[PDB]
Amino acid sequence: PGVSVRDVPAQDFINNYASFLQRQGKLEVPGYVDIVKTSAGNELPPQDSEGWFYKRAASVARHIYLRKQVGVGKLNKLYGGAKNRGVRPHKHVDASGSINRKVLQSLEKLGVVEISPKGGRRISDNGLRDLDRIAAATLEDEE
Amino acid sequence: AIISKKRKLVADGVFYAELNEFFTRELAEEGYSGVEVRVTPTKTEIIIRATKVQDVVGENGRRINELTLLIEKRFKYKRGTIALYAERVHDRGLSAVAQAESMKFKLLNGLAIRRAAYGVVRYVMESGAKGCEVVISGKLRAARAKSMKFADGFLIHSGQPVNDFIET
Amino acid sequence: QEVVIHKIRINLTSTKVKQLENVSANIIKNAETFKLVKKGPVRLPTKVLKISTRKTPNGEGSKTWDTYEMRIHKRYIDLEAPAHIVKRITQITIEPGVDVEVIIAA
Amino acid sequence: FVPVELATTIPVEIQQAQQEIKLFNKWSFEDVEVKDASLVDYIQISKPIYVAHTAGRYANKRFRKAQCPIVERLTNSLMMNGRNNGKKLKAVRIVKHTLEIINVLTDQNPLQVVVDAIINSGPREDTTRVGGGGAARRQAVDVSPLRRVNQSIALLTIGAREAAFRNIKTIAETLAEELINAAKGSSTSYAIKKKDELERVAKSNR
Amino acid sequence: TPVTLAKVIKVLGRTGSRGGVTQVRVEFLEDTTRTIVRNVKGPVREGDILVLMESEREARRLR
Amino acid sequence: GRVRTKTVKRASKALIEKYYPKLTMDFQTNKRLCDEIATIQSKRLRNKIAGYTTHLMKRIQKGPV
Amino acid sequence: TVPSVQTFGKKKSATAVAHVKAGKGLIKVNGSPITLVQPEILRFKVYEPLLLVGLDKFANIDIRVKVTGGGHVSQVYAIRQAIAKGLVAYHQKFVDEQSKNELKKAFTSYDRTLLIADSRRPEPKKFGGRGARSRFQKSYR
Amino acid sequence: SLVVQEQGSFQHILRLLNTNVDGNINVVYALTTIRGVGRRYANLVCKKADVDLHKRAGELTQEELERIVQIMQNPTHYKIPAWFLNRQKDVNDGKDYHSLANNLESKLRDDLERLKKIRSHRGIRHFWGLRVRGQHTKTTGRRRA
Amino acid sequence: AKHAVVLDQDKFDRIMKEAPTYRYVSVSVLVDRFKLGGSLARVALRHLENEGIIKPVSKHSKQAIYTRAT
RNA sequence: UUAAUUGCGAUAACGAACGAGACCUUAACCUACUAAAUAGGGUUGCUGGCACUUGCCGGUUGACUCUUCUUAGAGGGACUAUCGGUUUCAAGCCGAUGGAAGUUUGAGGCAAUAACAGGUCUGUGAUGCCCUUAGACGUUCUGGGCCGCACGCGCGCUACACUGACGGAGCCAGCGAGUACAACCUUGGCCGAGAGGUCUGGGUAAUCUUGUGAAACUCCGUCGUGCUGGGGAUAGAGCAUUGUAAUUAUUGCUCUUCAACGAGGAAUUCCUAGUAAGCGCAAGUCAUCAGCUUGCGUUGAUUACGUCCCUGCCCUUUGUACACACC
Ligand SMILES: [Mg+2]
Ligand SMILES: [Mg+2]
Ligand SMILES: [Mg+2]
Ligand SMILES: [Mg+2]
Ligand SMILES: [Mg+2]
Ligand SMILES: [Mg+2]
Ligand SMILES: [Mg+2]
Ligand SMILES: [Mg+2]
Ligand SMILES: [Mg+2]
Ligand SMILES: [Mg+2]
Ligand SMILES: [Mg+2]
Repeated sequence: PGVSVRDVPAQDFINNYASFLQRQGKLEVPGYVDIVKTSAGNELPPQDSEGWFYKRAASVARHIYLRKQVGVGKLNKLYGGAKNRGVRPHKHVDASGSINRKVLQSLEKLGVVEISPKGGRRISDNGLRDLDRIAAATLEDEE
Repeated sequence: AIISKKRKLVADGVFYAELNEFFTRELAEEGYSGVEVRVTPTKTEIIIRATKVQDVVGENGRRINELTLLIEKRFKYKRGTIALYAERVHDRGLSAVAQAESMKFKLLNGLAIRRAAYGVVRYVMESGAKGCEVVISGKLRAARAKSMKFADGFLIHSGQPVNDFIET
Repeated sequence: QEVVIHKIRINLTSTKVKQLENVSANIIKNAETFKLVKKGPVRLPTKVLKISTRKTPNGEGSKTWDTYEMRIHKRYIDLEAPAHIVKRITQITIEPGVDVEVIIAA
Repeated sequence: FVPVELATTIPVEIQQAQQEIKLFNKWSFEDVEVKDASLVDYIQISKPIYVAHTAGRYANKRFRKAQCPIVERLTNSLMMNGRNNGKKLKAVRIVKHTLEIINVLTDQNPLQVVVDAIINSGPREDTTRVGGGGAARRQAVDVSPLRRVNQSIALLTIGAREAAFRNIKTIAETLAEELINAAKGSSTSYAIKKKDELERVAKSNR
Repeated sequence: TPVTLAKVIKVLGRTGSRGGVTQVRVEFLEDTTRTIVRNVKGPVREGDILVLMESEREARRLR
Repeated sequence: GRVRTKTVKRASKALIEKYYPKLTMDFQTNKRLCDEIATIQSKRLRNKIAGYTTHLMKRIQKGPV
Repeated sequence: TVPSVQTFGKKKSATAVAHVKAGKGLIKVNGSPITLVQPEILRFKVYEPLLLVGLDKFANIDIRVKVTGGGHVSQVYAIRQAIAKGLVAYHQKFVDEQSKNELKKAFTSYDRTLLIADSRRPEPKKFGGRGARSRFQKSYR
Repeated sequence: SLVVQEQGSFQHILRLLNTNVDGNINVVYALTTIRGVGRRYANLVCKKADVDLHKRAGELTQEELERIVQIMQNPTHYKIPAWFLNRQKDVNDGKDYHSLANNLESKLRDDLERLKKIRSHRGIRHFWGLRVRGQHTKTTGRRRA
Repeated sequence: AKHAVVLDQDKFDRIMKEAPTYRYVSVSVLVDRFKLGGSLARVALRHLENEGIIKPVSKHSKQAIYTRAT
């Protein structure tokens, strides 16, 4: 046999990663938690509020696993969306700049993210271990 | 220069289209038709088709050497890289613009407008056209405007066989 | 004595296709006579230039439009060949209209 | 029977509901015979398909709309209104839940209730406006027979959307109830009442 | 409700002042060989079947 | 709305006139037979000619016309 | 060296390239397996070609796909058409033709295109309107 | 998370800051009901109280209400960045401040007066009862205040 | 307002007595018995899947159907 | 019959041209060619992690090779093809089979005769003649003004929510476009809740921006049908950015304000398939502004596949004190 990351669906993975981060509690805090919009178009901050950021960095981690060299802006642009701009139509604008940077900076210290050449960030050795274990753990919950 | 490929080729087309309209206005007396601008390395062959070729040349480098320097001062070039050659037209009747400037002159000079058209049509049929037309408009006598139409043979208006065949 | 291969790329960009394709055929046929290692006539995507414009001057009557566009045919013929053989293939194989051009620097 | 080991592991529940029987999404597609000519060879359960979604070049010839599955026509009619125009994915989800409601509702195959609903809600005779000098006299004309199918399909989902507007009762909960009321000929639903309204309008103009 | 189950033999052209109606001759299923030309609202093909309340009442071309 | 044009029907009438032989019922043969003889500029037009020639051959089997 | 085919698949403008191989039975897409896809309701539409023919054909045949262009439900249909051809191209190449006919017979009876490359490309949104056919809104009041 | 066990029935309204805090519902959306609070500010305030947003909070503890009210009164003392405010930058050289109740509607009426005193192109248009921010009312809105 | 939003212990007890032996179980069908509002019913549906008692059929956000434990 | 004066056919007409068609451009098919480290894959090197057997995912322009996808040349391919009825067993139409394509294959591009007192003298050193021609109606600066509002219509956008809203999470496009004499697109890194700064690059462009990981969508939660968390208008204050200059908010962002409006009367617009409808992108104008627009791709139905009932047009016969032609 052979265990892998993808066999676990992304919804259940990020939840299992979030719970994994809550068990440690050493992912770190940015300093703007629940005094923050998250997306520059978004009338209400995160509803889960407390926690939340652990689901966020898990999401950035699995995106950086899947892709070659993802930076800040590409995350912003990915995680952005539709402004309820008014009686005018919608537009796309990239999500909050700093928060995603604080997600990345925190993931660098833990050892999930590694700095890549050319432009952006890639994955560490010890980051890949936790990804695979969390994948193995969620597969056991399904069985 | 260097500019982008897509901006150079549009600036070349403009440059040509400027030159084209200059030589329409400047070489009216000479009976000019069209330019064929070739752009090789170092030299660029700006060929100019016209009826009265001896008038375009002048007296062995005179009018062409005025115009070469004019093209250089418009578009920043140096002497040597631009070279003018005034050639004859292979059958003048087939080219529409040549006939246009002849009809232009015949009206300007003083001639019967109807017969001016009929004479130029007969010339075009003699040269070797499957068909032809002349529309002349405005006020050919009287105050109120008219069009007047003088033609011969098969005239295709529609389809692509138009850009290929009919010189307008 | 030299045999110093600089790796030269040839640029062929133009509007007309039947000239361009004939020009591109002429260079590879010269490469076959001079017998060089070369990548074939590579064909890059055609940048179509779309000037949208209302047909009218006055902006009155019905609202009609003309997409006045320009075809462009960007091609490449990469040579693994010396400087002197490139100087030959620049001198010959020159047609009107098509923009022959050399990069020369790998 | 016989769960074959593929490298990309498939769940045990999915591997069972495969191969041996030509099922629907999870449960079987068989049975659901109409026993009422006109609607046979148009309300086609005879064509077995596993999901209520196709590309389906049915809108081209003329009678290719008949060969389309009845479940897709329900997702298709559920797409009405500009808020929900396009978006089959949502409608397929809604069609999934209506059938799950009917499976819970007194057992029974849910496609039977879907088809039994369409049969009752199809009008027999419908009036069309004739000129006839000037006044608005309406001759009773016979309906035939995709038009009965097509009008019933809309009539059903109109009963759903009318109930759905300003309501807890989810479009699937409404539609399933409309199908249930149309299966057990009750005349409480919008599809049956509107069938009855025209019928009535057919008898008056004869 | 006494229903008469009817069946098509020939579509007798598209009729009516408006386009959405059709004259069609009908050989009904039970008790065959009693042909009646009755109108039709929707799309039709030969061998189709018609559900209707009122059968024996022949219709004409609508003005 | 597939009614073949005049030139199609005019040529194909003049084609079968001059070449009843060299026209085997089926299309692809008659198609290649058309491009041999008559000097068509188009592809579609040539294919459409061949299309009528065939319909003339298939009538020819069921008596004259 | 091993017996392999590179079976493409297409819808609107989506493009899936299903490589097929010999082995245990991988059916992967961009690295991730068959089981995900992740429009979720149309998981079963990419299971359709597998269940029709049977899981037994995948004990030998090992598929792997890479999808580009289009949207979600298109790329599903791109994958889906890359899969159905994947088997037929393998059964045409390295297995009997009677099986490949039995595949095509099963595909044609339950034909939601699958083997047939889909025809429909978008009409240009020509002027005097919002879309292609859809005109503006004249007024004479 | 948990359905309301125990006797319950702990007051339907609930008055706060001379205004009606609606019973049941939620803190955030009972706060919006107060004249001067919105959705994003009230969600900011609920964080400092450490009450669940899932809870209905018409059955609140009295000490929790006193925290909330103090958070409304004082921005700078508590952890509020101080440009998340209703008013900011006002009087001569000093501090930002805001209100969220009867204090705010009075402050707005005082700022409306301040605009009327200065007689600005905004303030002149407030006197008319018309369109301040250069919006065209050639066609739109033929009823008005 | 049409009421049926107020939370009580008397209403808590009636929901538990009105739980077992019920074909349809969803957010709509609880509210159709003039019960606690949409989400309060939705929360009440969540408690009825704590330790069996009512088992699930669908799992969707708003389309959350359940049925009694047979 | 045809979409077509498109053809059969009957025939003082016969054979012709124009227009239609053909043509052209584009969008559809090629495991059949020619091609690629600016397009993508396979083995293998080094190398990251796993289960720990051989196996799985990778990351590297380390090698070697391939052209399915990709481009894009050159070709072909569809002809209503084959079969069936149906029709003077004609022109053709209708249904099955295969076939990428069976709606003129889809869409446009050009588009005749004759004109119209249509519109343009505000695109024009295109222009006749009346205007003017230094207190210029020339030019040029400087401030305004076109945007004002009792009120009429006309395109548009946002909504009147539970097929929802709001959070997260998942996360897939295509047309494009873009600076070296300027100041363009602007990744990557830090600062900032934002907007936006800054350093640095890459890119004159299948190479960098850019997989423009766009939106609507899909999943799990919060509210449940109350002018409610629907709906965002009006407002106040600040924080940004363009420009010499922003008040008559340029735009963006911040928090606050929470108005009208529970699907709209008489009327009438648009539409027959990858269309309508939704959704966003995109260039155009642009220093700065998108509710606009010409393009683009995503989601993708309903209902005909007819008829002359209305509307318009066209012929034809008929009438006509009309021919500046029903004003
Ligand atoms: Mg909105
Ligand atoms: Mg012609
Ligand atoms: Mg044409
Ligand atoms: Mg066409
Ligand atoms: Mg005029
Ligand atoms: Mg003038
Ligand atoms: Mg104006
Ligand atoms: Mg318009
Ligand atoms: Mg790009
Ligand atoms: Mg409100
Ligand atoms: Mg008209």
